[PDB]
Amino acid sequence: DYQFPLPQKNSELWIIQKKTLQDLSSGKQKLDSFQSLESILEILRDSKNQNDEKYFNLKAVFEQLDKEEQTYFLEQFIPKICQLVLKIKKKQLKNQIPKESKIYEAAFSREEISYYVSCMFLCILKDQDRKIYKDFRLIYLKDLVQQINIRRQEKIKCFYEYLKQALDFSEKESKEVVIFQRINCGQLEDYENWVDKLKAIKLKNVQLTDDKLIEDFPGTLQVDFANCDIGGGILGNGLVQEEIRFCVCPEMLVSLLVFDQSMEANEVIIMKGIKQYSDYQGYSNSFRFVKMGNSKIQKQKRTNPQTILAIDALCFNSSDNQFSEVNVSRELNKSYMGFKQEDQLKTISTGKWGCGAFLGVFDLKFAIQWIASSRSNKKMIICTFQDEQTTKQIQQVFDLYKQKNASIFLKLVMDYPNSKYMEDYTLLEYLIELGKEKA
Ligand SMILES: O=C(O)CCN1C(=O)/C(=C2/C(=O)N(Cc3c(Cl)cccc3Cl)c3ccc(Cl)cc32)SC1=S
Repeated sequence: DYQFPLPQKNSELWIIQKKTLQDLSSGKQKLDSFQSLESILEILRDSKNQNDEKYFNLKAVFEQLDKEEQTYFLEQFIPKICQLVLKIKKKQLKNQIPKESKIYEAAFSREEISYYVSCMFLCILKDQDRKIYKDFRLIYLKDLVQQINIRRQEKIKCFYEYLKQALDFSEKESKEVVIFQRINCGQLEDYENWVDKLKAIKLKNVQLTDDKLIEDFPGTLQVDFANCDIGGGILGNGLVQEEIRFCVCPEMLVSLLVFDQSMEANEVIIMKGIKQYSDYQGYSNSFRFVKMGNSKIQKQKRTNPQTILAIDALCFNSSDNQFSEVNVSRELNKSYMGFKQEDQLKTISTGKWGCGAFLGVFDLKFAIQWIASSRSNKKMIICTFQDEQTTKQIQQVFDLYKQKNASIFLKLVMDYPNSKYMEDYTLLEYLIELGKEKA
């Protein structure tokens, strides 16, 4: 049972750190410049050396602030977050791999979570014996590629926005519980086993949306298209679906602190009580932090906690056969083991799961999720992210196969690769051709 070392674990260094924290917390030490901050950090990281690039991205965010907020940042914000670190009572966090069919759950107060994100902000979360860190140091660090520095800078804005809001927490809000769950789901079923089990199952409802994002659907089981290492490149260069979600909902960062080990094929992660703190536009290189507004919808995102299912798709290469009975049954397991969780959340909010850098064919990832949600006895919302052609296709397929038998459906899908249509039909087109052929 692995335990992630909090700063106090190293009492030697903790002496120095603590000294410096209350030093700033009190107003004893006052920061006049960003240069001052940098030496603060170098101390807290216990680092001999020091060049300017180490904090190039942090600096860049700092300098985009107005003179008033730069003042605020150095005189008020940093000291206040040092105080949050000082409120920490734990010296390590537990990373347990649940036994078969059991759950490792870890719960925190909303404020406690802010204490830990503060540690990440001040680059003091590391396991020296493993030479593993879990804070913002790479993000702060200058990269050779400007786009990458922008992504880092943008992530920094999100975490800062979040931190500012964590300081203004009402007594009530700071006590609310956030919950992380590593869930072992037991025996993996194989292809034949699946085909059998689905004979009893009918395809359930699916809704398409061109222009909405997953988090626009509060009160659903919201999917994070996760890496097997939860968080993916959140602490580095990553800025696609999973990392973006961590960016706008930074409480998720703590999952990094308890779920060190890769998810196993029969594992899923659930995060409850997660609120959204930033808005954004774009994706990857175009991703930009956008301060959250005042509208009805914005107030809700900020104040209404959501529940999130993190499941990791297979990472394919270009030669892999995604339609193999082994690969399919694997994705059926993962999604269904995930979707069947939180049975009071009867709608799954999902989308192009594993179809980006993971090279998944979306037509098939759709079919698998539909089968999984159906078996789960849940409705599904699919976000196609402005893919007009796919939207049209999936709609048609839904109209042809809703309420139809899921086992017949699966077999239909599994024959595509062999079928005649394999050459100049996509999977969805092939399904349409066979759905229209019935007349
Ligand atoms: O498995 C994955 O990490 C990626 C799944 N995937 C997306 O999430 C895609 C997005 C996308 O094209 N876009 C751009 C986009 C936006 Cl911002 C708004 C409306 C439509 C689109 Cl396409 C995304 C924007 C936000 C989020 Cl969270 C995801 C996407 S494309 C794709 S494949």
